[PDB]
Amino acid sequence: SMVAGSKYRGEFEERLKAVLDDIKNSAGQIITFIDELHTIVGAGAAGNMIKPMLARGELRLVGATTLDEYRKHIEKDAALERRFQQVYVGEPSVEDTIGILRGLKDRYEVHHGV
Amino acid sequence: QALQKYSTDLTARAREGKLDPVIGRDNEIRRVVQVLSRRTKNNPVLIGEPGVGKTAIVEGLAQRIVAGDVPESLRDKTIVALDLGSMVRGEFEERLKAVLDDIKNSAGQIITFIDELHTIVGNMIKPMLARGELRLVGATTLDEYRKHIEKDAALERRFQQVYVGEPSVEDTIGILRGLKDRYEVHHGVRITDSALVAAATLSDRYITARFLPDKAIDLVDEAASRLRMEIDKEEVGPDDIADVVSAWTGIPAGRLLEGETAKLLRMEDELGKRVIGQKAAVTAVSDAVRRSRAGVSDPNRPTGAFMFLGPTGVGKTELAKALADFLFDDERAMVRIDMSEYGEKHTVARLIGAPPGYVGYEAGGQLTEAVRRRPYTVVLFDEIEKAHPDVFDVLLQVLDEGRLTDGHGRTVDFRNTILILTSNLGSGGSAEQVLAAVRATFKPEFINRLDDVLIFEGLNPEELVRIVDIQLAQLGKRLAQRRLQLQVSLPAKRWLAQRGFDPVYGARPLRRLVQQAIGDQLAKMLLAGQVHDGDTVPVNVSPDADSL
Amino acid sequence: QALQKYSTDLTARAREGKLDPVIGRDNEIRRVVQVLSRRTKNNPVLIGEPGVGKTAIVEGLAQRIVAGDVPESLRDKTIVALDLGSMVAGSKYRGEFEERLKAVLDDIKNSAGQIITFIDELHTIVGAGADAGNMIKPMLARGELRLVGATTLDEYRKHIEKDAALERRFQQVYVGEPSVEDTIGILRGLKDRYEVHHGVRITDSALVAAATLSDRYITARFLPDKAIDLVDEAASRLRMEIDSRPKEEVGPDDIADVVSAWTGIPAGRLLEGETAKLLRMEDELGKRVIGQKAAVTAVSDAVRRSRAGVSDPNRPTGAFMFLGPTGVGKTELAKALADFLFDDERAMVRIDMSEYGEKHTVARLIGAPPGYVGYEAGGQLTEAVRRRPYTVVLFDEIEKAHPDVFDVLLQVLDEGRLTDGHGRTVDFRNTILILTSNLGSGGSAEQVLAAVRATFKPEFINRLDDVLIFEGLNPEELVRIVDIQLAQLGKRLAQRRLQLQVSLPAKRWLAQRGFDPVYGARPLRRLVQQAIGDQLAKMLLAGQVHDGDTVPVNVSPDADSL
Ligand SMILES: Nc1ncnc2c1ncn2[C@@H]1O[C@H](COP(=O)(O)OP(=O)(O)OP(O)(O)=S)[C@@H](O)[C@H]1O
Ligand SMILES: Nc1ncnc2c1ncn2[C@@H]1O[C@H](COP(=O)(O)OP(=O)(O)OP(O)(O)=S)[C@@H](O)[C@H]1O
Ligand SMILES: Nc1ncnc2c1ncn2[C@@H]1O[C@H](COP(=O)(O)OP(=O)(O)O)[C@@H](O)[C@H]1O
Ligand SMILES: Nc1ncnc2c1ncn2[C@@H]1O[C@H](COP(=O)(O)OP(=O)(O)O)[C@@H](O)[C@H]1O
Repeated sequence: SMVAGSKYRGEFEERLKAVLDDIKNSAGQIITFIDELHTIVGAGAAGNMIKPMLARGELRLVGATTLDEYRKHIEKDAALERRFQQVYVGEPSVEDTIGILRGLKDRYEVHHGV
Repeated sequence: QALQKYSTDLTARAREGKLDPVIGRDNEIRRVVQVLSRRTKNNPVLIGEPGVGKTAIVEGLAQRIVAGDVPESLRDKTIVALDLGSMVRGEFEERLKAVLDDIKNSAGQIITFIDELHTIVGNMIKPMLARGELRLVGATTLDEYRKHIEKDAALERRFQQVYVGEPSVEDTIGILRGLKDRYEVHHGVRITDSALVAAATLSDRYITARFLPDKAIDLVDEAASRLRMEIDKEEVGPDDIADVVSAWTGIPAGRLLEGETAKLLRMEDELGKRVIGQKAAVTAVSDAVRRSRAGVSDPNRPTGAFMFLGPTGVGKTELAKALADFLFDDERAMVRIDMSEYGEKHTVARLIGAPPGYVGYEAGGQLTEAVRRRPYTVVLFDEIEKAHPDVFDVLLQVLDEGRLTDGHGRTVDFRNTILILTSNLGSGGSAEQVLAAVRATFKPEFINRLDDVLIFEGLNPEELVRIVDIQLAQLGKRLAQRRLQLQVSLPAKRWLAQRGFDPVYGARPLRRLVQQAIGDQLAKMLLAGQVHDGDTVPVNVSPDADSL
Repeated sequence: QALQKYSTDLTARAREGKLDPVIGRDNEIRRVVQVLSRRTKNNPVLIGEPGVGKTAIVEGLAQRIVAGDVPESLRDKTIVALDLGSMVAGSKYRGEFEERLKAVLDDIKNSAGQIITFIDELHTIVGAGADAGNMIKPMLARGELRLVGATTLDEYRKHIEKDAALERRFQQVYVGEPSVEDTIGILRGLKDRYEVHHGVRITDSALVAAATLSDRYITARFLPDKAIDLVDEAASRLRMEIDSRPKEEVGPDDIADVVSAWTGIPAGRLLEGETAKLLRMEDELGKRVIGQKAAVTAVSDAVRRSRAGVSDPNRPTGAFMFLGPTGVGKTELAKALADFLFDDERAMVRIDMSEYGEKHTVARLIGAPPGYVGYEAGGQLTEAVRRRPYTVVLFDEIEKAHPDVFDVLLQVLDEGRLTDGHGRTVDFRNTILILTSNLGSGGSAEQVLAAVRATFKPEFINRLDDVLIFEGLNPEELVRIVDIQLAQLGKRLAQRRLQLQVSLPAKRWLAQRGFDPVYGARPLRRLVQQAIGDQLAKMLLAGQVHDGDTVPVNVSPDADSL
């Protein structure tokens, strides 16, 4: 919805500048979170006007992407990886899945009345 | 002032101290220096496996440069590594144009270092490299050299190959004891000095995927790492290393030490755990194989060349499988060749190979091809007694020198294998008629070169039930998906033992008989009804069959 | 403005002196000029083996143009060196390289005819298609661009000659490699850039030594270049020695040192220390082989003559065949020589002759012709001698191979030549050939010679040197080979501190036993094993004998006991 309507030759640039400066106003409070942060590689005509802001550490920018996709869009440019810290996530096992399902089998009962 | 925005540095980062020590391997540095201080071919490439220390070598050259040991010809220089992840189209090439033009406009001491150049090699660097305004310290793998830089290059004629080999355990321990102070800022413990040598000599033996200098870092750097969870006992040791090495290799922590007396005197009823009875043969073979681990005989001979014969279906092959998986840690380490078709001279060469250009050549010889790979196998010779009298000439120089040449021209090493000449002649007489038949059918010179010629014997009905119980346990492992057991009766066991003897084949029909009745009958049971999960399923003997 | 971000300028690079003094090769420059100064289709191509001076010709032409030494219609032509790789780098679209090349072609043809072109390695001109390297075929056969080229004789007919409409517009200028005297002249001309790149001095004697040596021993490269590597490497090594490390010039000994260290050959001029060992060579070799004094002398004189500088330089260093009774020491002498010459036992290339009873089995040491099963592999012997061209070759027991295998090495002997499937020749010019036999086996010096003359043909005996007859084993010195075997067993018993105290009557009995007069000293090894090693392993595994036990032996009349 940031690039939804923007066609007057500077609109998306100034819009992203404004929202980023809004992020930088309140320091520490707001933890940004972009899902599928590989999409910001292009999306301009972002990605390059967020790097200098990230060189200040003010924004937190927790993210999430798939492993194979990380080394296709993000790991094309090395100036991005210098400010990224990968935390691998493993899939749960059978016992953990049984526990999770035991914890979740109360919402489907109120959804479907059985 | 144009590339720092996009690349790293190993010269300015050397004045800071972020580099680790450079201890050891001082010949390769001088070789690289004298190769780079040339007029032609003045750019070396380091050729070695991964994790051997190429980056260590180049950063050590940089660390020597920063203090000043090189001649003035390459003094007051600076070196930079190339970040290959920055390129990998349209970017692998445009960024390459940009960086090469940056180096051109640097015009001097910007000596580079490309890691894994076998991925970059392709020709746009040749018109700039032949002009001589940049140097290229390379690093890659030998096998990727013969593939890319020998064909895809067209520039191989201006690359020197500086060879880097993995260090030994002694200088590995040296590097380890050199890099122990920096392990007080990331982890804080009192690292012991015996831990380092233990980790080195242990990683060397069993770990195979990695190589020495870096392989000793997935060690104790792991032991000092996984001793951190106990702050939410400050001395690491050989136990705190073995506990992770065993969990790594999946082998239980029993063989952590004593690989010369344990697993050698332990050659006992643990063999009998696999083969039931035949204690005389077990002891004879164990003594013969442990005699060869002394070091008094000539090193060019098989580890054990004994044979044995008698009746079939008693455990001849089973003793072989047990010896194989005990002595070589693998059950599928046998080469069972069948000497029943080698009854002609035009079929003798089928096990050695054929010359380069005739029918069976790429298939290789039937004997040597299985030994070129995994030279730690036992080689069974089924039905040797009826082989044509020309394979004996081959196995003569086999058990005379641990050498043999296949059709390709290669030379195979036999001096650490175990030969077995299974035969079935006789089997009726107690001890003497089989010896007479041996002396009549075999060349008495060959048997003199052979080791013990021990004989097998029949099986006792009391211990025969143990094998039936082994098969019943094998089956019981399978019907656990329904959580069933078997309440087995002694008349049933003895009935199975009598109906699976057939003294012309031995214990061959057990795998079929025990399977058929029990499995299929109880499967029909579970399918129809009258049995559910957790049942006991008692089994007894009907007048003829064994009802459940 | 296009042919300046995609092109260098060789002419303007020659004015700065940033080129090399091309020496000689006048016919090639003359033909390049007279082909470059015609009316239509004036495109020359410099063909030749790799490293024979193809680019140096163009550099010399550039220097000649700068100096004003060309015909009248070649003044101030500013030859330009394109790089077609920097135009196909960034282009992932429809019609990008087409524009990038059309701009250059238009800027060439816009000026007058003084933009003489130079595309090095023009076998890369057929790519970038998808109609590429094909837009210039109109301007080629019209004398619009000159296009001086250069490519390898092998890469020519692999990439270009499949485009017979494109190779019609090129005139092939063949460039062959020079001779030794021409290389000496080139080096004399070039012995000024290295003397200033390194702070050392170089001698004409060293230059001549390099030019002469690199032609005889480095037999897989060509010779304007294989001789400058030696000079450069020797200068670099001597500089690294002279400076920064705790006769100030390179001479004719450092070049030989480089040629010896690299490619592993004792070529040189017999420095000190080797001569001592070569004088004390027969007496030393006689320590591992006892007797045969009439056959050690010939083998030793062969190597002494070879490394003394007096031998036919294009022929093997020795082709001895020695035969005689069984178990006398033929292969043992062969192995002793291989050990004394290389300090290693596996260095020799031993092939048997019991597996070659059949005619078709010769393809193992030759190879296979094109279009057959094993063809990229090659031949066993050829590959084994391509690398390590200094070993000795043992043709063990060459009597069983039937008379068709002899004809193969009939020209290995007397020339040192052998070809494989790929048609490449390998030279056995500095390897000692040795082939044993057992023909005769009982006769005198006139009965076994008849057997040789009957089993071989006159064109085969004529190739090889002295036919040595090994003499029998003299009942006296038999104790010494027993001492040899005992010392070998003792050296084997080194991982422990074990010693031995073998008695004189025990030695006498061990020598008398296992010495069958028809089988020489064959059973002695097995006899020593049976009578020592089994009992020692028993007494070492059953306790009661630990390490350091210098235990003796006795006669024990029937069988040798502890
Ligand atoms: N006539 C000559 N005068 C002086 N130096 C020469 C002469 N011919 C060759 N050289 C030198 O010998 C070496 C041979 O290099 P080049 O001939 O340039 O390689 P090349 O001929 O391009 O072969 P390739 O296959 O392209 S590497 C260079 O150092 C040349 O300077
Ligand atoms: N003069 C000798 N000096 C030392 N060892 C000798 C001598 N003659 C024979 N031997 C030993 O005899 C054994 C076999 O010698 P070989 O050279 O293999 O026999 P051979 O000369 O090849 O004869 P054949 O016909 O080929 S079996 C080795 O253990 C040698 O050490
Ligand atoms: N002589 C040495 N001195 C200090 N560290 C060494 C030495 N040899 C090896 N190492 C260590 O071993 C590791 C090997 O890693 P590296 O050389 O990057 O792998 P690669 O062989 O793929 O370049 C390095 O982290 C280095 O610290
Ligand atoms: N002593 C024994 N210990 C364990 N299993 C045995 C024994 N004797 C026979 N068997 C079983 O009986 C079968 C006999 O088959 P096999 O070993 O091929 O016979 P042979 O060795 O005579 O060729 C094997 O599957 C084996 O599991």
